[PDB]
Amino acid sequence: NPGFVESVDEYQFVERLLPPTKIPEPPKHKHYPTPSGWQPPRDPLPSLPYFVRRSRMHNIPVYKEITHGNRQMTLIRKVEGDIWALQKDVEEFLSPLLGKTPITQVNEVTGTLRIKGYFDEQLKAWLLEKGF
Amino acid sequence: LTYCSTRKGKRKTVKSVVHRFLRLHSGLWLRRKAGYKKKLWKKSTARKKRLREFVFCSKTQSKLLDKMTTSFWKRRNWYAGDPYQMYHDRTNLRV
Amino acid sequence: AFVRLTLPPPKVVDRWNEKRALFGVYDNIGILGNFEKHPKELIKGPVWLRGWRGNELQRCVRKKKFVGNRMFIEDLHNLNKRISYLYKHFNRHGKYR
Amino acid sequence: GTSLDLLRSLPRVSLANLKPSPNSRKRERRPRDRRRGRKCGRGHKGERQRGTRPRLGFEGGQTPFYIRIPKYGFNEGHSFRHQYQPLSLRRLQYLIDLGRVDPTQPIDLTQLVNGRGVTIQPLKRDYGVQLVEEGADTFQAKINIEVQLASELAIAAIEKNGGVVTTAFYDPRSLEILCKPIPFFLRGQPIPKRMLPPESLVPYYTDAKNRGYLADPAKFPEARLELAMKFGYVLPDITKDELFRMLSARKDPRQIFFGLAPGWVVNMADKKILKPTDENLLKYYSS
Amino acid sequence: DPVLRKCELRIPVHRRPVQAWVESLRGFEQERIGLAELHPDVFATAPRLDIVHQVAIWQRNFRRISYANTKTRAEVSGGGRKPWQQKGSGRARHGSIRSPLWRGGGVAHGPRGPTSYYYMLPMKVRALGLKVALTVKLMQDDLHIVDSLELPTADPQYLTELAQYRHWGSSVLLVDLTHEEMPKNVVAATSGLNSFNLIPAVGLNVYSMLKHQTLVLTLPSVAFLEDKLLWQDSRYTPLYPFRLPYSDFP
Ligand SMILES: [Mg+2]
Ligand SMILES: [Mg+2]
Ligand SMILES: [Mg+2]
Ligand SMILES: [Mg+2]
Ligand SMILES: [Mg+2]
Ligand SMILES: [Mg+2]
Repeated sequence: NPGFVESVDEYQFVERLLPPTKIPEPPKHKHYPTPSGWQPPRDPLPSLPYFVRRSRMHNIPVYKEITHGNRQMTLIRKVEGDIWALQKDVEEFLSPLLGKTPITQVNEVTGTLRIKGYFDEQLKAWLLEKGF
Repeated sequence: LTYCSTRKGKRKTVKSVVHRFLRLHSGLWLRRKAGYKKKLWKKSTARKKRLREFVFCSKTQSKLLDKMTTSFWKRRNWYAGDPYQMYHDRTNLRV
Repeated sequence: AFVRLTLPPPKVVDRWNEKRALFGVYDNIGILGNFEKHPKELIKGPVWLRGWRGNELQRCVRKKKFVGNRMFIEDLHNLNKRISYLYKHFNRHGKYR
Repeated sequence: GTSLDLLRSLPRVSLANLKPSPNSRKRERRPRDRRRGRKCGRGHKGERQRGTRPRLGFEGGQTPFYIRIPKYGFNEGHSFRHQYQPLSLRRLQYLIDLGRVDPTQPIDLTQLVNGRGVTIQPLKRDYGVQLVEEGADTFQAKINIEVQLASELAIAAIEKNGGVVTTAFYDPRSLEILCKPIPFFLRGQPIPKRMLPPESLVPYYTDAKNRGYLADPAKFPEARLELAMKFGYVLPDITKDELFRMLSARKDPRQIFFGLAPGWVVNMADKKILKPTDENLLKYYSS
Repeated sequence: DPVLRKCELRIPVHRRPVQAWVESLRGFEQERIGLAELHPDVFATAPRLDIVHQVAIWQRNFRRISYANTKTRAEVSGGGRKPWQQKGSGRARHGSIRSPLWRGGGVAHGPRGPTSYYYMLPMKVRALGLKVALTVKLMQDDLHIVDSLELPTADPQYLTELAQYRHWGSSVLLVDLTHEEMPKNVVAATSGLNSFNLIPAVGLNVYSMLKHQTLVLTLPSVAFLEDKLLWQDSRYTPLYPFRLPYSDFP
């Protein structure tokens, strides 16, 4: 007589352990903003010339960066359409705060916009209002 | 030091540094004061107090100590109950 | 200096022979094939440097590990002498310390 | 957009038209010409031009700086100190909101790892996760969570919302299996047992106030109430809750996975599980 | 009966799809038989030629091994003794007849041994390059979507004339879903042609697309290519090699 007994019932627990390969889509909530602070893109989409897409994690793509140890910058990354129109809006939105027109760089090949100085929080809130 | 070792082809750490200094993740290095256990009977009370302290290192000394150690000694360590937990970061530094 | 007094015979190259026509095929075996094979496994060459790269000292030491025990006496004597020369150059000589 | 319209006008793209991104490659300089030749940047005749200057750290004969400083044990025993990754309540709340962790079922290291919420390095002496109080004020979820270590304020936050938190210990061998279970099953070996805490860690895990997994269950009710009094909330009763069974689920102190016992073999190829029938084997695993 | 195809995967709301004419090869004049939709994220990516440069060079260089070699002064035959004594002779000082200065001596800085040029580009970067190449062919009107590769006759001449008829290029690359099931008629006709090449879908690469003027894709392969490339977007990093079992991945 063999020393092993085989059962198929308990395999359900093994199925739980398997890991996923795809990022799950966020679940619908009754009330927004979500307790952490996350808010989904609004519907219908905005009608502006430029569209800003979200990252694979479903967040607004705005990043703080530094170089040389003393040069502080902020970056808006996934822009589609007319990048130049977005530059004009950002200059108007940020100009009153600084007291001067902000210094910016436009990369047409990569579709990104770079600004001198840290303005990530204001830009994140600003983009949510437009509903991207 | 050894830039390229025979068996693995890597740089090697100088172990006499590891036995004398502590590196904070921001980039600072800590040391003791030379002579802090020698001939205490002939040293004043103010002199002895200065010797007991932990002291930082200069820019050129920090640069040299970085070359003489490998990356493993420069990582993030999460020790429960660490007594240096609050000194691994910098605050309100314009530079 | 002295130069040729006649033109060398012409060179004719066929750009659509089998080797040239099908260059690159299966370089995406992993991404388009569910990742059963890594593209590095498609490489042909010496056993000790398939899917690997290094400087000359690293290459010498790696060759000894893989096939050192199957080598001829005189070839092995030269390989060992090359290693020690490269060791002293890379660890004791140079502009930068 | 308009850019793709340009391609239609321009000539065909081919192997004769390629160009790199501008400034992606620097120029390498050889010593042939007058600017970079002759002395070739090494200076006048001396030790340094010939290539035999002394080693790094040598100061010309005086006792060097890195050797005249006394030895002190800043790093003594570093390779044997235990490490715990931090998980904050801000991060945990963020993960539940986006659906990358399922709050309906119990939460352990395997589920946290599977959602990329935490990265665990067993070979670098990681032994598990510790809950961190940051973000407590805005935590608004009901869950069942197991962690290796926990703090006073972190435990309060979880329970105030009607949840259970407990602290459990895993040994180095078990931890590696827990984080990456599938590769272990491919080996073909039986599931091993879980070792008990080392001597120094027994007091921590047998204390009710820490919510230990070896503490007396009778003493838990007293401890939970004192937190409610101290932090000014009303201790909820979870037995009334519909999901009492889920919140109360706990694994045996010698078990790694919820529904599997030590000594079993997982045959993933054809979806079967094998159990030994030997008394000596069964007694060994059950002990 | 028009052949109308829709993308299985979800197109982003803000992006309109793109289309191409479905065709068949059964006759000289069956140019248009259907209309098809192609995922914008594959066939309408930004026109990045710098990335195309990178992937083409990676393919050519990661295989390279050079077998050039030279002897140093240590490995040349002879040379042990000091030729003459330092003083008295009136010649230049010398210590071996095999130094680099001498005729027949060793080489000071020459190629050394078999050398490899191996490196790997990140997987996402290599996947992106394939999308950009497919976009370029469509926008320049060099791509032809076809329902199937079935042919009326196996004569090689027929295929060549068909390419002339429809204003194709001198070199054509033909893609089919799988190697084993490729139609018999196509195999016989292509095998005798230098410039018309037949490969399976899994063999598609950036380098061959640049070399061949016009690309031909069967419809089943279009769905095949769309699935793999779009997966690279919206995925996690790997916990362990993807060939190992995963919850939802083949
Ligand atoms: Mg050079
Ligand atoms: Mg880590
Ligand atoms: Mg000799
Ligand atoms: Mg002699
Ligand atoms: Mg000599
Ligand atoms: Mg020769």
